[PDB]
Amino acid sequence: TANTASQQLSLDPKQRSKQILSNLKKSPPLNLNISLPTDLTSTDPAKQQAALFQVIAALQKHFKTNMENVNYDLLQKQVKYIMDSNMLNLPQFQHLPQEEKMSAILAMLNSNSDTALSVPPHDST
Repeated sequence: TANTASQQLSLDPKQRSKQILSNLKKSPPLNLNISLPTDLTSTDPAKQQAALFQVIAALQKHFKTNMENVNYDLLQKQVKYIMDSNMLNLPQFQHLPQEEKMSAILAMLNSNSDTALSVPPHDST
């Protein structure tokens, strides 16, 4: 049994979130090594958000520079996405291993322009 061809569709983030996860592995090899505390995937929003800001902060610095600051303005966007997406609560993502989860979270974070911080710097002389 096999499928010849099938078109994809994505209008909302909550929906696409399921598709992106299906083709998450497609993403390139990236070793973040960012632990995922239960708080991030807690049951309440308070802990969920509180943790999100943490993981995002560490990722932001490790991305731009270890001694870099924590973009709060952009954080609201990167965090908002995950919030609306509800990936943390979503079982499809909750099933993935702490390791893969990191890739999915980051990967998806690079879906919106506002949260497109994933973009690397610009080495200049």
